[PDB]
Amino acid sequence: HMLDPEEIRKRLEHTERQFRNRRKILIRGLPGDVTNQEVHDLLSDYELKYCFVDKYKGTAFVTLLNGEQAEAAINAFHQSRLRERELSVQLQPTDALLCVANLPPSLTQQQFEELVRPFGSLERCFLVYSERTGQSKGYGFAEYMKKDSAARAKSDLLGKPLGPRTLYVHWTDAGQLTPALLHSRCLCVDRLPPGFNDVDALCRALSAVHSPTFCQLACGQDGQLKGFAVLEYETAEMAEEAQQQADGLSLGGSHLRVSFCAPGPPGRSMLAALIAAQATALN
Amino acid sequence: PSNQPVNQPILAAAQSLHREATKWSSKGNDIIAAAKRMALLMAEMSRLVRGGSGTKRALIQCAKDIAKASDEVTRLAKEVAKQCTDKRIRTNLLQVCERIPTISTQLKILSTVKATMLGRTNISDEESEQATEMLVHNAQNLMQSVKETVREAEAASIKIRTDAGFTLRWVRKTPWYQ
Repeated sequence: HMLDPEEIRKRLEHTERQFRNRRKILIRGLPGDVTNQEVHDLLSDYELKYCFVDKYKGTAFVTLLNGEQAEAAINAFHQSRLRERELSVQLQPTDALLCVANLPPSLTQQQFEELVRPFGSLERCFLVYSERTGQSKGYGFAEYMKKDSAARAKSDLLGKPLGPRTLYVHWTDAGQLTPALLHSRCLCVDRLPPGFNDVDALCRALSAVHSPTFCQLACGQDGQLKGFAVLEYETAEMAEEAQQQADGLSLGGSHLRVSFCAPGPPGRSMLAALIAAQATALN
Repeated sequence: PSNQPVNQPILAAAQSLHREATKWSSKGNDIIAAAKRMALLMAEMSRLVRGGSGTKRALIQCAKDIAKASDEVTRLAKEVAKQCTDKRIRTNLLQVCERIPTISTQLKILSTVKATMLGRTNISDEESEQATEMLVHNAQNLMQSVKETVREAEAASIKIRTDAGFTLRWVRKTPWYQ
């Protein structure tokens, strides 16, 4: 059921506002005798929510009101001079960002907030949608105020059943993300026929629009099937197009379920990680 | 080596709770851990009610152990309900778990009744059989209430307040793919 242009724009804008809500900066290169006041004076045009100045290291950890203030402070003071010291002003390299994948595609942004909110205060929380249809890609990102919150979330969500799905959780480097890199190049195929042993017929079926660069069945050290397959396509547009025609397609008397993987890793890394997660949980 | 005679209805009720609880990991879920002990205790009860050496004292203690594990399931379910933002789930959870202490008190009383009969020889077969039936009905009610609590606590896990206090972990012990 196709979404009206107003709903598509509403979803994509919410995801864009959420993705851009990075308001924590890190200042390095401060003079040895710097004071808290000097840092407050430097950033007097902005509203400081938090400011810790480490006098022993020449660094400051500052939380500004929003992402717009953070970018403005960065542009204004990155590589500027403070009493002849060159300053580095960059987004804080926090480690509290998770990708929650294999979500039901019907799961709403509100339901995704309800799922990830009990573990702590959220800095960023958004589903990733198709730019063309506005439909959810079945994965989202949650960034907490604290790393301990994200660890607690990953522990409770990794291998959690939600509808006809088992969620996957992957720690993501906030620094490695861009709006383009939010769109996954990997697909996950499950609902294979029982005792499926024809990988070639699977890669061909999944080659109907675009040819995958990677296509392997998941299997343990003893070679036995783990229940799924991982595929990789050259681009995000190619993976999205392949997923659209292949999802629900009949193969060997079974209607395949084709989903998106967490957007970061290549096929080989994704396949090993998904096998590892399931094995750890079963044993 | 020697397959002990059991009460099949109390064993089937125990096995049904065990099936339900082993769908989940016990790590970060003390309800699941307690539910798993209740099932193995209820499986011991299916052997105890058939009589034998020292079964009087054993049956009384087994119902006390089941009641202690029940108390824990109820304590934990009330901690989950206190963090739940959905009125319907919160109400179901509190309703479905407040009956558990009542059923376990009746199980301790019904265990003592049957235990006192195992220790005697002047009790009629009809009386002995109905004392077992009462334990059967109680055990079925208790295993059902614990399955219901486990289902409502799990349904609540996605309806918890922001930055909550107490939460339970719901991670499957069954294959992840379809």
